[PDB]
Formats: sequence, C-alpha cells, structure tokens
Amino acid sequence: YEKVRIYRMDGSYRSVELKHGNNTTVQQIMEGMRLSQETQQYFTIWICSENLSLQLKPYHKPLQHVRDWPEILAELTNLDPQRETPQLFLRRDVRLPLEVEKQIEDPLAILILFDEARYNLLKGFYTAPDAKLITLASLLLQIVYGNYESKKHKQGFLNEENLKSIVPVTKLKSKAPHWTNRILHEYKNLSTSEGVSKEMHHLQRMFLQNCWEIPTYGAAFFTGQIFTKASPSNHKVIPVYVGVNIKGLHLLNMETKALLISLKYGCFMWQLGDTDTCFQIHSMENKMSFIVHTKQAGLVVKLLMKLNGQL
Amino acid sequence: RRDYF
Amino acid sequence: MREYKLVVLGSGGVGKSALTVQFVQGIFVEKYDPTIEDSYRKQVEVDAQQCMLEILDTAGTEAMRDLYMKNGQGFALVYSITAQSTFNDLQDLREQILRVKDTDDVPMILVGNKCDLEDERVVGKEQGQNLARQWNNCAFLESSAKSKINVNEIFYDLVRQINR
Ligand SMILES: Nc1nc2c(ncn2[C@@H]2O[C@H](COP(=O)(O)OP(=O)(O)NP(=O)(O)O)[C@@H](O)[C@H]2O)c(=O)[nH]1
Ligand SMILES: [Mg+2]
Repeated sequence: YEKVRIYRMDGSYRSVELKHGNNTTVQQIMEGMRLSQETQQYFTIWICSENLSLQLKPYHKPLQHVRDWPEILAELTNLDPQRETPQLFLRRDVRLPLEVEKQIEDPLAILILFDEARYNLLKGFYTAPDAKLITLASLLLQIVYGNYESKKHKQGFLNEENLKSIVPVTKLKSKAPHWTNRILHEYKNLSTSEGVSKEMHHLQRMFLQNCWEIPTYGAAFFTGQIFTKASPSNHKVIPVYVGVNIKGLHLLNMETKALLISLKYGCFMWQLGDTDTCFQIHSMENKMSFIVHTKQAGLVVKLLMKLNGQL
Repeated sequence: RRDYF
Repeated sequence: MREYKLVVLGSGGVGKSALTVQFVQGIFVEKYDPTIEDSYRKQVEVDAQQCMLEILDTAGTEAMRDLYMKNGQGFALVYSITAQSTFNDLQDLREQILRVKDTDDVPMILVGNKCDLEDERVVGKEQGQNLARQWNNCAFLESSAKSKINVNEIFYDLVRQINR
C-alpha cells in the first residue's frame, strides 16, 4: 500500500492507506481515517502550503493536487512555489453551519475544532476586543497548564515564550505584556470556581463558545489587494486577506491582520469581474463599494454563493 | 481539477 | 521548550494507541483499529518544567522500525498482561533498539498494559519486574488506558530519563 499523512493544525498526523494509490479520493481517505460518523461530519481534507489553503471535494484525488501544486499556485496566486510545500490536512468543513457546530458534544470532534481555533487565534486571524482575547488566554492556561497555583503562576511565569502560546502573535510585543495580570486573575477564577467543569472537552468547548461569536470564525482565507481611493496613483496598493465564512465576508489588512470590514450575508452583494481576476462588493446599507483583485476571485465568489445560499 | 470548497 | 521525541512500540493489540490517545486526548478508544503510523503532540509539565512531547504511535508489525529507533529519544515498550506472546516479543525490540543506538544507555520503559483486566491476566507482575531487572534495571509500570492508571507516568518517566 501507498500511504499518506493527514495532518492537523497542531502538527500531529495520521497515516492512511491509499487503496487506489494516487487515484484514491478524499471520501476514501476520510473512510480510512480513524473516525466515527459522529466525529467525521464536521471535517474534510484540505490541501495547504504556507500561504495557500484549499478545501477539497469528496471526489477529488488529493495526491494529484499535491503532484500539480505548482500549476495550482500559478493559476491562483503569484507565490514562489519553491517556498510552498503542500501537505494534506483534516480541517473544519467551511460549509459547516454554526448552528450544527454549537450542539456538538463528541469529545474528539471538539478537540479537533479546538486545535484549529487555537491555531487561527495564535496566527492573528481572529479579531476581538482585549477582554475576549484575555478570556481565551485564560482558558488556554487551564487547558494546557491545568489548575492555577500562586507559587508557580504569580511571578516570572507569563514571559514571552509562554504568552506566545496563549495570545495572538499580533498582540505579543505591544499589547500582551500589559494583560498579564488580568489573564492570571481570570485563570485563578477558572480554577477556583468549582461551577466551571474541568473536563477537557468542557473547557475546550468553552474556548470554542468564545470563538463562535468572532466574525472571522471558521473562515477560509484568500489573498488579494485593494487600491485606495485617496489618490497618489489612483491610488495605493493595500494587500488584504479575504475571509469567507458562514456569517459573511471579512477583509483583513495583510500585514497587521487588522479588520478592515466585516459584512454579513444579506447586507452586501458581489459581482465577479470579466476576467476572473477581481470581484466587487457593494455594501448596500452603507452604499459603499470596493474591488478586490485576486486570482482567487472565482473561488471567493463561488464560496459566497454557496454559504449565502445555505443560510 | 480546479473546483475547490 | 524542549521537544521530546517519544516512540511507543510493542505487538498487535496491546494498547499502544489506547495509551497514547488517553494520555494526549483524554479519550478511551474502545474499538479494534490497527495503526499504520500516527504522531501526536502534547505539552506537559514534568518535574516542574514544560515539555513538548512528540509521540509516535507505531504499527504492531513491520519496515520503518529502524528509522523510528534512530530518531526517537525515548521508548515505551508495551505488552498486554492478557497475552503472553506480546510479552515474549519484547526481548527482540529491546535488542534492536540497543543495536540502532549502539548503546545500552537509552531512555526506556517496560509497560504491561490492560491491568484493569485482572481476571484475564496471563502475565504476572513478577515476570514484568523480572524482565525490567534483566534490562539493566529498566523502568517498569503496569498501566490501564481504560481506567487511566499510570498512563501519564509512562510519558513523564521517559521525559525524566531523557533529562538524566
Ligand atoms: N480493557 C482494556 N482494553 C484496552 C486497554 N488498552 C487497549 N484496550 C483495547 O484493546 C484493543 C487494542 O487497543 P489498541 O490501543 O488499538 O492496541 P494497539 O497496540 O494500538 N494495536 P496496533 O499495533 O494494531 O496499532 C482495543 O479494543 C482497545 O480498546 C486497556 O488498558 N484496558
Ligand atoms: Mg494502534
């Protein structure tokens, strides 16, 4: 048998036998994973390198997309292939309704979703006010470090290295150092409060509860660029991440991850450009508009249609 | 071939 | 944070996966499900410091054993107290590890799993202690993935061995 590693975002993997070599499909790979129907429903196989992540179709043959990654990169992006090695991942299905996710109780499905949500938080893809980031930090301390204890946790504990595993990298330098006391206090409170279940899946679910209300939760992210309407040129190039999820469309400044706009389905409309290299958003209810340039335009528009359509 | 999501 | 590469070895059916999954995820896998090659990651606290564990959960039979041993820093050698054959298989693994590492001085622990299954016991504790004695006084525990007895200690103890 040939085998392939299917990774998760924590860096773990499960090797799966390919019964039809490179003609094995995603559905067959999923069947060969260790998973009940219960755990499986929420997740599918994605192909991802450092700067390009794509959710596969169940009839796709993933080893062929790995094989063709260079053509795919050049069709969808301007990245240097030499810097992008793809792997296959088990990840949240981008079409998973938030209403369906909210009633999950399976502990394995909960930890897989938790790991993915943690990964996005630490990379900076979740925008939230400091109080919410502090609450998520305190939950990670309970999950990862167990019960609070003054001798260990009060002083010299929340240094750089440690803060790095609990706050977004975008807040580590500037903002994070000052949160240390409120994080600790909240952590203390989680431990000291016996009303709060300390079963692992319960705490992980609590972290997820606090992510579900973040507007980019569950987003597939794409890269693009907008041009400012201020002027000089006509005008300045702003690289952006475009987040698409079951809630709507979200633009992030590529460099700082700052949230530029968030638009809910029903409050905007889109049109694909003639060459498939851009799309336009019209925020009716605000009567503003903007154009994102990206070779992933077609993909972004088809996803907006699907996720708007299911809502 | 090229239809994702 | 120090990374620690740990390897779980032993024959078919002993609970390599069940122990690993209990330690890492806190879940008990109740179902026959043979492994090809799984790798898990877990941050833990050992002897009051933070350790990042990478744990390789291996197939019960072989061709990449030699590479696992080459790469691994610490080894959990697991048999089932319920099955003598699984116990007998361990001698060779031990010797194989010593060959690849070209030394006797290798973090290792002998684990007799399924100790919740007292009435199915075919391997006595004595035979287990005895074998560990013989292996240059190797660390030794009985564990249950199902009841959680001695599950963390298997992995913490390899970390302290590696830290020697
Ligand atoms: N009662 C009991 N059953 C156990 C224990 N550990 C594992 N089992 C059961 O024994 C069977 C084998 O467990 P598993 O962990 O898959 O064994 P393994 O060593 O990984 N097998 P493989 O080498 O094929 O990958 C499973 O049904 C499992 O639930 C235990 O401590 N107690
Ligand atoms: Mg196994």
